[PDB]
Amino acid sequence: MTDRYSFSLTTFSPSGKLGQIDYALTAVKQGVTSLGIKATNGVVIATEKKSSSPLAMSETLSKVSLLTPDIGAVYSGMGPDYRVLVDKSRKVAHTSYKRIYGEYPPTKLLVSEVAKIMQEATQSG
Amino acid sequence: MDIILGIRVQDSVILASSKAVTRGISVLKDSDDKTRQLSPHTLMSFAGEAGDTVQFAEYIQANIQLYSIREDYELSPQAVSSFVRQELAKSIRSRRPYQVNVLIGGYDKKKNKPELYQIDYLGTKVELPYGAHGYSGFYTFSLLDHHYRPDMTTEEGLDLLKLCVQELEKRMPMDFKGVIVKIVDKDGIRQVDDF
Amino acid sequence: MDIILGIRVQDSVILASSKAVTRGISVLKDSDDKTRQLSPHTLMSFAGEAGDTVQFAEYIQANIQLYSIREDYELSPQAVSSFVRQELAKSIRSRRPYQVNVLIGGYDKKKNKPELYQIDYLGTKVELPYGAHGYSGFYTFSLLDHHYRPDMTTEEGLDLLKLCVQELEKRMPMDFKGVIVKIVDKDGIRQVDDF
Amino acid sequence: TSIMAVTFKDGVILGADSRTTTGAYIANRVTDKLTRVHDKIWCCRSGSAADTQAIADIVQYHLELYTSQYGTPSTETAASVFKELCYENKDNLTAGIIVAGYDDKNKGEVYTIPLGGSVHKLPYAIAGSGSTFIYGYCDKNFRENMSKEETVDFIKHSLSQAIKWDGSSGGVIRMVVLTAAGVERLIFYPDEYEQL
Amino acid sequence: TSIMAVTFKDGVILGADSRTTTGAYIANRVTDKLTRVHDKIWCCRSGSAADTQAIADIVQYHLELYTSQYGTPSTETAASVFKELCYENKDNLTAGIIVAGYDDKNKGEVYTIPLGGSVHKLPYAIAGSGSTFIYGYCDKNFRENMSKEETVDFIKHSLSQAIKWDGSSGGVIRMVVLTAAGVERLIFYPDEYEQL
Amino acid sequence: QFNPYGDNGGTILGIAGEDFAVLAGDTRNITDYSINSRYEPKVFDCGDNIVMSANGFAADGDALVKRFKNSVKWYHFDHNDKKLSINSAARNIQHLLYGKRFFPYYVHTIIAGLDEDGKGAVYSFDPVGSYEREQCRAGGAAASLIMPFLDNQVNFKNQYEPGTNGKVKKPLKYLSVEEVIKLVRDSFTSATERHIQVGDGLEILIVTKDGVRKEFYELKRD
Amino acid sequence: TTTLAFRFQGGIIVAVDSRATAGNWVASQTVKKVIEINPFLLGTMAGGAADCQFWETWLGSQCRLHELREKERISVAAASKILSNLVYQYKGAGLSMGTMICGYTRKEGPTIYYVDSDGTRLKGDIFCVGSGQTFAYGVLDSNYKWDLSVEDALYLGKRSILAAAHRDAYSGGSVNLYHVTEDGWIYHGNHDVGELFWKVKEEEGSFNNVIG
Amino acid sequence: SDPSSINGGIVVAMTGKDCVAIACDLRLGSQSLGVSNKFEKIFHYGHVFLGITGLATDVTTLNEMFRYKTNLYKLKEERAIEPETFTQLVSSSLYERRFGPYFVGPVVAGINSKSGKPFIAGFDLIGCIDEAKDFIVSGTASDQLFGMCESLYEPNLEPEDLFETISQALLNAADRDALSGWGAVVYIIKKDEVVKRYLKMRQD
Amino acid sequence: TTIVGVKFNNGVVIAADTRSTQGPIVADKNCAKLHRISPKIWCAGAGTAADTEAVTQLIGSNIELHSLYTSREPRVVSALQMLKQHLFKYQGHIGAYLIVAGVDPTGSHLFSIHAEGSTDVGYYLSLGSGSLAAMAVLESHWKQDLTKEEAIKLASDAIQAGIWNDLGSGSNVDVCVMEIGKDAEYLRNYLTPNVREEKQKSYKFPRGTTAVLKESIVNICDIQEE
Amino acid sequence: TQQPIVTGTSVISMKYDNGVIIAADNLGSYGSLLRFNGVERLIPVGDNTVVGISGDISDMQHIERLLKDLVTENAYDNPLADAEEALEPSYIFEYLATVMYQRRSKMNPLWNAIIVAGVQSNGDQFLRYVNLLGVTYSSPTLATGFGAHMANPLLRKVVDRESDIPKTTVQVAEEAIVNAMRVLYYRDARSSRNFSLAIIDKNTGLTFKKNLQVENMKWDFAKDIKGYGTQKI
Ligand SMILES: [Mg+2]
Ligand SMILES: [Mg+2]
Ligand SMILES: [Mg+2]
Ligand SMILES: [Mg+2]
Ligand SMILES: [Mg+2]
Ligand SMILES: [Mg+2]
Repeated sequence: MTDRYSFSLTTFSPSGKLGQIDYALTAVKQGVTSLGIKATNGVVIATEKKSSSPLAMSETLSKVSLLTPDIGAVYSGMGPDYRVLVDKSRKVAHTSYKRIYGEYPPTKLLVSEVAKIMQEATQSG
Repeated sequence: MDIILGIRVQDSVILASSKAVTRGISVLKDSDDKTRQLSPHTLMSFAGEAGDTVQFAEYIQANIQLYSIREDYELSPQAVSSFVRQELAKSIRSRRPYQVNVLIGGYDKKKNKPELYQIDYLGTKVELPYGAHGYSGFYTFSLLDHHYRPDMTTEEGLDLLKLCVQELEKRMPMDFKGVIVKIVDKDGIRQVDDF
Repeated sequence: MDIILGIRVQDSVILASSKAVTRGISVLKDSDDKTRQLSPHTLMSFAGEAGDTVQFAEYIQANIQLYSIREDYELSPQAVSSFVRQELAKSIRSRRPYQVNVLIGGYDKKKNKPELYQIDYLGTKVELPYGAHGYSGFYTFSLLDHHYRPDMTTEEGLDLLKLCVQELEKRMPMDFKGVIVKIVDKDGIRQVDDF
Repeated sequence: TSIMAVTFKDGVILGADSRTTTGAYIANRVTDKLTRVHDKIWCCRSGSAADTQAIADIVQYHLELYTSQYGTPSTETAASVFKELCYENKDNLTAGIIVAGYDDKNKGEVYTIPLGGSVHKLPYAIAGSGSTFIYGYCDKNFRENMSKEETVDFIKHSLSQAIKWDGSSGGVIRMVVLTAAGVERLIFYPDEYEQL
Repeated sequence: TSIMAVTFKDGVILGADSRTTTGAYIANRVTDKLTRVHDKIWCCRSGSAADTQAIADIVQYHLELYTSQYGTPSTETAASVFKELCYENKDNLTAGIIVAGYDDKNKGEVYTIPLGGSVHKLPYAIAGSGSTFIYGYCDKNFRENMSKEETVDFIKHSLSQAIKWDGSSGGVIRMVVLTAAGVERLIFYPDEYEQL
Repeated sequence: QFNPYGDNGGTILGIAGEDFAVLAGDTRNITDYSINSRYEPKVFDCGDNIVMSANGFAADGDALVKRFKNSVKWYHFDHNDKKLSINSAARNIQHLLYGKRFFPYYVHTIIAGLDEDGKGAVYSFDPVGSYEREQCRAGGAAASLIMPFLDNQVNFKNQYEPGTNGKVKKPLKYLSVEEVIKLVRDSFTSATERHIQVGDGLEILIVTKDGVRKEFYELKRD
Repeated sequence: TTTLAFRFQGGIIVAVDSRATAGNWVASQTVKKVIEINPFLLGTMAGGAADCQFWETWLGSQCRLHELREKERISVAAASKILSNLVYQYKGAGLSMGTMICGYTRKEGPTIYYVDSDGTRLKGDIFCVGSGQTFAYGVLDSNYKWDLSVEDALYLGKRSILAAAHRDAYSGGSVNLYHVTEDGWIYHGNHDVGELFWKVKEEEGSFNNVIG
Repeated sequence: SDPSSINGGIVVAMTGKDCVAIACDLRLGSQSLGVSNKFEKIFHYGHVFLGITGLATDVTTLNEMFRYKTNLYKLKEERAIEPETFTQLVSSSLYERRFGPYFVGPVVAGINSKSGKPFIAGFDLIGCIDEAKDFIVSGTASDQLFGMCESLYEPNLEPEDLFETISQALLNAADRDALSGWGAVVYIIKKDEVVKRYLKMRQD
Repeated sequence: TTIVGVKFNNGVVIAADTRSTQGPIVADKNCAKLHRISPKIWCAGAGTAADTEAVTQLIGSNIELHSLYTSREPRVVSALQMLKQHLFKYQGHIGAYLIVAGVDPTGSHLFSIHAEGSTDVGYYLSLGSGSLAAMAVLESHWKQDLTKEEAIKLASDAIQAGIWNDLGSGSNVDVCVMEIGKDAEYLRNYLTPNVREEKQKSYKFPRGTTAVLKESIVNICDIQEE
Repeated sequence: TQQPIVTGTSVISMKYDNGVIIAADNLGSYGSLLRFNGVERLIPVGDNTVVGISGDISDMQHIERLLKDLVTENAYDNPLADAEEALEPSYIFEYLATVMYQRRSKMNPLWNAIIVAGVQSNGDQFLRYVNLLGVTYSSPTLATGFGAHMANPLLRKVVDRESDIPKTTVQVAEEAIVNAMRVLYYRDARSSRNFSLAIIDKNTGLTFKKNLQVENMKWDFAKDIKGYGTQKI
């Protein structure tokens, strides 16, 4: 066994394109529409609960997730990828910030940490 | 080892270090030079546990010489002293700490100022007009407190240093076999061969 | 205290004793005479624990002087050394023993012979041509073994003694501040004031 | 601590006092020292409370995972898991555990695991600081194939004496009965057992 | 060591094992631990053999001199002399003594003198390393005003259990009966008491 | 192993005025984290216009005070009822303390009164009998909390006259008995706040030419 | 603690600091480390405060008894030896003492004996004892001459204690000066180190390392 | 031997009306030997001030460490760290050496730039936060400082009155400690001006 | 330190004194010993103060993440299990002695935990240097089926016993009440029976009393433009 | 220097309006072994004093004999031995306190903590403590060993200062003492259910109560307590 894939699966093509990133963006394009609007005294995020079956209880599937008491997230694209990113985002808000400064991270810095995780899946082996 | 003294005068730093090396019962050597040139205008004297002193001094020397070659530039005395302090501060929480106390005498060519730094084996750094390690300060500081002036010449510094060594030779129980004296100034490092 | 040497030559006994008195950190005195005249032709040098040395030496001196007055007679060096040994042999099994080592240099007027006795704090007595206490013998005995002759003059004894002291000053870590030298012969006891 | 387990005709009964001391201070006078590692496999704990709780929790985890894969474990299997933890970590543990359980095939069984991490299958077992005072009484009064009522009386009388003489033991006498019929908890208060 | 003294209707009986150990080696397997300090005042010894022999010899001397001057001493008086030696020299003694005696006025009496040199008058007393294992048994089985045969059985059964569990105890069970009728020595061998 | 010593806590304070002296002490007695008594007097009138307190190990403290009181009684018997002067009492206490040099009274002793010129006097002792006449001395648990405050507010240390900027010291003007008592009360109130062994009550003995007077004040009981 | 005493043309100068500490805690700044044995003899306090106070007052009593019996001033040699013989009896018991017994008689002239609790008795010209002794020795050794005036000798002793008070953490408070003559000692006042330091710094130009 | 009292020194911090004050002595020593009279123990990272007593090598190391961390904080957060946040950072940083600690007694002082609220805090060597309203003390003369502060302090002192109170608290505490003194510095901190004053004191 | 926990009809109450000490010196006179693990799970800590705080925040952090992961409100038994397994691993070197109380969908709970990892169940518990004084009060006045008001009264009375009788405890009483189907109410300084009396004197100095060598403005602002 | 072997635990006591109450259990422990169950640790001296002793029992028995001897000695050549020259509580205490301090000063202590409770000739309440170190103190409530930690807090709720003494009746005081003995039985591992209690009143004299028992104990709540955390059965 051992993970013997220690090389990048995303690489530059002759035209300068990173294929796997473009294809990931294509998967996002197929995803259900979600949006966000910023007001003076608040922000709203919204999406459609595209229920896969009417027998499915769509309340048990949360597309909009609390990351911190003052930060929320929504997505478009692959649901399972989102779910694990939410788990990592919630944890990193604690490990790399709240356990250090005794307060929740500002929106931009939590976003930065999530972005870093997504960047690494674009270069790591 | 035993006595290491330092004094910063107007235009130079003077380091005096004892010549004796004693291994318990016998004095094995009476001409030991307890110093290393870290860079053309920076000198470090040292005293502490046997083996560790020279090992540490040469390790620092190698690192500063490496920096000098890489950048084609001589680090300031302040920068060198900070590097040395960190190494000792790192060392004190190691498995086996370096038991070494140092004085760093350097002439800063940018500021045109002599500088003397005293650092003990814990990584305790202080910039001083004059300094010592061990019991040396107990005998000499009362003389230095009295006579020291910041505008002293090199010759006056050497005379005050002689008075310090004379007091050490009178009241110290150990025979440290005199001192080697070195001067650090704008022209570099030189040894006073008659003291 | 520290170094005490003795050498018996043709017609005299020479005792050399260091001048330094060190109380831990500082050398409090550099002219201390570590000896007592027990009788006109008997001298005792001493070294050991502070206080006990002088207390013991003066106690012995008082006893020999008392004997001298009672009998109107000077005890032989052998008799004095036997008295001293017994006191130390008694002392070693006391509540608090005298921590004192002595050399007894005397000129026997009956036999017309110099005599040197070495006695340690346990009451271990030996008659010797030359002797020492502490570490003094470690540095000096190889020189004395080589150069010593039983027919040496007093001047030759002093020259050999100078060579011993020079070797001590070279290889000993402690500064004992030179030695006071005294000669015991048929005419009594005298001090060599330039050594 | 005074703890014991006794096999009888219909199965096995575990007994214990309820006193936990820190020096001479009683930190807890109503402690439950009879601990469930499986439905019909329980244990009595003595020694370090931290150690015996840690061990018991790990065993319960092991037997839960065993049950999910291989079905109900035997009392011998439970004792073996206890022993493995106690023996391999003997340098860092102060634990004296009695394991008691009811199978339908094997019926009532008692295993004692003293300090060293050895295992001893016995008709009955006594342990804890208070047990020293009742070796004579228990040896003289124990019989094999007693009834439920006789075994309850035997344990009640035994632990009564252990409590009487041992300052480290006291409070209530707790008991857990393990039979084919199920699991029954019993409790006996000072005013009851002190007059025996 | 396992020693005990028990008062009964007609007087008092002293009981003891016969094992004396140096570490795990049995230096003497037929020791007599029942010691006469006066005609009808005896004692059981536990702790340092050198100390308890030295003490007993001094007491016997004291009571002999007492008798010459003031007539027969009471059991209380004998216990007091034991206590005086044990208490005043507590720093240099390791002695645990049970004193038992028969007066006609007071009948059977038992006094125990533990390590500290305190005195305790009791209906019965147990001491020695083996006594720890029979506190439960003795407390449950002792009755006041037993017959001679009942008291012999009580001591025989008690010391049997003490011997069974204590490695420091063993050999024969010796007994000394103190009544108005006189002084009777009894001995019971392993083949007798081990099957009880 | 048997430890013949203990620590009963407590804090005492002696201040010498111009024609008076005060010796104050808290009334709390403790071992470890427990309170033995909320009111156990620690400062004693020993006769001849002398007040005394031996703070630290209370058994040694009681023993010393008892032996000194006894020494005052026998001084009267032996020397025609002569009044024991404060300086003579101080020297006498040195000998009581040094008598046990190799098994000391584990206490810090302070006595107060008036000298033979009628001026206020306070003497301070170490456990083995070294002593000195002093103007101001705190002893016991919270001594380190109180003394710096007294240096500042009694002796005006580090205080200079406004406008001169360090050139002229604040002059050492004499304090009245009412002024001293204010500083004593504030010293103990502050010590009570920050030291766990200080509290319950404050008893002050004031010595003048008229005799010995007592004042009591409540302290926080937590 | 810092105490010194030195012999010179005009007699003896005795100078001491005033600080007593219990660990890092400064117990007193007003301690008297010169014991006035009698009007002609002085002793210094170092080591144990009680041991020095008690036994040097006791020494004063013995000196008084001597001169009552012999109708003559006790010699410094005899006085110092009474103390050294006494402490030697107690050797091992744990006395702590390091003192200079100072006096000026007809037969001896100005005399100083270093007496010590392990039994040492040393005659000498300059002695310095305490935690700050090394600092005071430096100033003494470099400036000492036999032919010092009483004024200059007093200042030298004051300046040497100041040197120690500055550097040694366990020395300070104030400086006490004494001048011992043949007709008796003369007290030369208490000098607060805080005020003395700034005064000396300005007038002397020393302590340039310190900002004032 | 005891690492927290080899070098000596003290820090004290106080709150006033719309202001805070933090002060320290200047001594560095090797037990009895005085080594330096210019060893300042108060540092600042933006408008947040940190005093550190204890082992001098750790004082220097922690200053360098918090300069390191507050510089990265500022680059990422795009704003200066606040006293409340920095207090948590000091606590976190100390506790991460729980079983090999820095031998120090840190003290935080500052004014929150947004609320204007005065803030002080103290720590043990292992990170436990003491957030007092009135004052925080630290060092080899902490007992003396507690005694001075408890009696001298009163709430809502004006900046120039607070200066006198904290100065006298430090000076008199230091004069009863062998290992403290040799000069002193007092910082008077207001929302947008800070004044630093070196005090004249006895040099023994 | 004195901390107590008391079960009642429809919940649980915990209480604590507010004194923290270094040896015999009072470091903080109004310390907060009631820590929040989660909104309705609170605990009080005795022993090493940094450890009690650190272990609370760590488990509290992991409890929060667990709650988010499982979409369920945290349980006291989870906090208990995580605390004990952490403390056991460190063999009592983390000197945290806690009383853990709270409400969750399972009901109301009260546990104690010793630094070495052993736990305990009870209706009334106490920990700290003043635990014996507190337990004396609890053993004298506790009964089954206490009301909310009775439990608050009993808990604070137990803390008072510690405040007055234990030198390690003092100042004020903090209380937190956790009732089923309600928000936990944290009552900071519920009792204040130790306010310092007014001092005899004001120690405000005249301005210019302190001697000053140098003055200077400290630049706290960043490098300026232009 | 020694070590205690057979020991007695807490002695507790308090003042009330007309006198004093003192109590102590009847156990003589041998380490963790509850060896002797009929040990009287309250020893009356005359009709005005009761001495309560904890710690080493062999030393207690020695002290008991000293007090017995003290009564004999006081009666010698004393026509007023049962009147004006009878032993006072204050005399008995001072004697014991002298002995305790002397013994600790010879490094051979009587390993005890002692409370002397009584009423003086003038009707004044006497209550004072002394231990193996010779340390003495007085308070409205006094207790030794565990009692100091658990009984005092309860007894101090009745008499918190000197002014509470005249407001406290003998019924309230005895009730408080009996409750404290129950609490100690719950929580002290070296205590027993059986105890003795003595009341010394200025009007009704010395009332000595033997063979008292701790009663009204709460144990029922134990039945609901299961496991140590997660266990439900
Ligand atoms: Mg373990
Ligand atoms: Mg023996
Ligand atoms: Mg056997
Ligand atoms: Mg309290
Ligand atoms: Mg100083
Ligand atoms: Mg200072």
